[PDB]
This record gives sequence, structure tokens and C-alpha cells, in this order.
Amino acid sequence: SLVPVYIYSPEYVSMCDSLAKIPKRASMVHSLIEAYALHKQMRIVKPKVASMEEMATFHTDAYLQHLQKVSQEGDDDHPDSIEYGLGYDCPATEGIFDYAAAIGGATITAAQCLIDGMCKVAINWSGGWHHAKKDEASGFCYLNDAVLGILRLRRKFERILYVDLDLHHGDGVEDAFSFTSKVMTVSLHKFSPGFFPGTGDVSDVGLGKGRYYSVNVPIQDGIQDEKYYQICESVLKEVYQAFNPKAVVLQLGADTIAGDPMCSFNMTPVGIGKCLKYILQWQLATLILGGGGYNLANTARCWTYLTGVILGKTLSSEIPDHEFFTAYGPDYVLEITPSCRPDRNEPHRIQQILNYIKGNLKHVV
Ligand SMILES: O=C(/C=C/c1ccccc1NC(=O)c1ccccc1Oc1ccccc1)NO
Ligand SMILES: [K+]
Ligand SMILES: [K+]
Ligand SMILES: [Zn+2]
Repeated sequence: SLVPVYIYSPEYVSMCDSLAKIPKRASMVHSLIEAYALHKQMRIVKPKVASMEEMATFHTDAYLQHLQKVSQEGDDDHPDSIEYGLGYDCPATEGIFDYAAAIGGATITAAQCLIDGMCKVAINWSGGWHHAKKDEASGFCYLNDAVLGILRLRRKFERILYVDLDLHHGDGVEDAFSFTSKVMTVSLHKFSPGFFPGTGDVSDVGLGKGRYYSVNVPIQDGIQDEKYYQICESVLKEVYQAFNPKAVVLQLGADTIAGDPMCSFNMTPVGIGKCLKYILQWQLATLILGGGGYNLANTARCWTYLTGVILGKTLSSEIPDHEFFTAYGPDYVLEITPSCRPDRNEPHRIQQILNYIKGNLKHVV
């Protein structure tokens, strides 16, 4: 019950590997974790597959049923797919319903371990698909596992904090809870004309009873570890005091990391780790999720490193030999180097944003 749960099975990783666009990522991540022998210090738990009942706690039957049909066959003979957000951004490829259910189940299983007092921290690195809407796929997210996890947690925990460090605004999750104060969502993300999904300005604060229970930190290109942590920690301190959460769901998409095709933020896993540590020192039930991350090796480096932090271990700089060793060339080290690009974040603007937020959280009761 001090030992973290690690949600894993070969069938689950195989299923997550089968995504074109990020092929074999789940495998690379697990493979590297295993190769630093970190699994030996965690409780490995086979994930369940989510039932239609479970998936419907958030998603609509119309949507789930459509997803199912498209999964069996394909998208020829389905011009209806546009209505449910399938298309270039969420290809209507065969087998996606099974994929969806695997991932939803995985996250739920994680949440269930936490409810059961099996652990204080539970990990599903192949989850975090935070864009999916109740009846619409979006941003390569077919099913919002984060939301399902949060809903499962609500059985035991009255107030839940969602923190979203992915490069993108966590809109799917926010929207799901925008009208309630029982879940607070906090997202740090790039906010910029034309940048997906386009939502999440600082003045996005929630609605009705949920007003002030959505926090959004719009950030510009080229941010680095030190400044990001200052921002993050400044915001999370206020949030803890104001919201006093009983449990935490934490999305750690690695598309913020230097070297990502997204080529926007300029972070390293150390910076993100500091943010992680800060949440961990609260000692709350914590559901850890992956998300974006499209430089596959770097994404594995990052999440492997962060598992290290969760375990309180220091990992060796030298990448261990293992299935995918070649992909870590030419230097074969764990550390990641910031690019040489400018930080476009003007300090005054940041300070405005931070103050505005502290003001908003005054209101919170
Ligand atoms: O990181 C994300 C979402 C990313 C995303 C959103 C809308 C459309 C495409 C996205 N994905 C990419 O641009 C992306 C970039 C590099 C490699 C693979 C990627 O996945 C794809 C690419 C094309 C279509 C679908 C998914 N959320 O955290
Ligand atoms: K985010
Ligand atoms: K909310
Ligand atoms: Zn992202």
C-alpha cells in the first residue's frame, strides 16, 4: 500500500502498440521501464476491459454503438462517421473499439486499485486521451479514459483534482466537469491562434456551480523547465489550499518535451518531474496517465524517468540494453537536451495570468 500499482499486461501493450501514428510506443515505454528493473518495485496489475455499461457512464450509446460498428468492418459504407468525430484526426480503422475499451478499462482498473487502498499511486502510461467528448472522437482520442477514471474515483472521493500537463488543452475532460465544483480541472498548455484545440484561454473558468472550478494556463512556445515549474507550482499551491482535493488524476503527455514534432515547448522530464514531485508530496490517491508524445524514444525516456521519480529512485544516465536500444542513438542516454529556440513567454504576461488565477481561486470555498 506504499508500493505503486503499474497497470500492465502483454495483451494490453500489444493492443496499444497497434495504433498507426504512434506504433510500438506502449512497448517502447514498458520495455525501457522493465530494462531499468522498475517493474520489480511496483505491483503489476492486469487491466480489465471496460464494459459497455462502464463506458456509457460518460459516452452516449449512439456514439459507442457507432464506434463498435466501425471497429468490425471499416469506414466504407459509413458516411455517418463525420457526425461522431471520426476522420483524418481520428481514423475509423478496424479494431478501434477494442482499443478504446482496453484503455478505458485500464484507467478504471487503476482508479479501482486506488479506491481499494491497494496503493496511493496507480499508473497507466497508455492512457490520458483527454480530447474525446461524450459523443464525438477528437484529437486522436476515441474514448476519454481520464473522465471514466475520475468518475470511478468519485465513488469514494468527494473532491477530485485533474491536472493536465500535456501540451494541449484538456478540453474533453474540462467540458465534462465544467458545470460542477466536485471536480476541478487544471490545464497548462500552448494557447495560440490556430493551435489545437483552440480552447483554454485563462478566462475559461467554468460555468454555473462549476464557475472557478476550471483553471487554464495559456503558455507560448519555448518554455523551459525552470519557468514552467514556477508557473506550475505557483498555481498548484493556490489550488491545493482552495480546493483541498481528496484524490488526483494527473495527465503527463510528453509532447511538451524538446525534440517533439509538435516543436512548441522546450521542456525536459526533469522539469515535469519537479511538478510531479510537488503533487506526490501531498500524499493523496493519485492516478497517473500518459497522453501525447510523438518522439517515441523521448516519450519513453520521459515516462521512464518519471516512474523513477514516483519510486524515489535515481536512474543511470546510460540507457540499458533491451529490445529497442537502437532508437536511443546516437548518445544512448536518458537525459534530454533543450533545443536552442527562444522563450516567447513575456514575464509580465505570465504574472498577469498568475494573478488573475489567484484571484479566481479566492472565490473557491
Ligand atoms: O497531443 C495531443 C493531440 C494531438 C493531435 C490533435 C489533433 C490532430 C492530430 C494530433 N496529432 C498529431 O498532430 C501527431 C503529430 C505527430 C505524430 C503523430 C500525430 O498523431 C496523429 C497524426 C495525424 C492524424 C491523427 C493523429 N493531445 O495531447
Ligand atoms: K494540458
Ligand atoms: K469543474
Ligand atoms: Zn498533446
